[PDB]
Amino acid sequence: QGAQVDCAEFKDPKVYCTRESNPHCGSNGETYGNKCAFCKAVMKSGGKINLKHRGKC
Repeated sequence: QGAQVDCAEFKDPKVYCTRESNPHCGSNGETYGNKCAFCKAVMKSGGKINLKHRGKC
């Protein structure tokens, strides 16, 4: 595979949260707005809640 899009990995930070970071379908049933917001949610959930589609699902 050679790695995937991991969340915590860009928490240096130097990446602005909650405005501009591209839309994406998260594996549950929702088109998440920013990557930070998706990441913040990923932390809670359960276990492995990766993205798949860009934009709408």
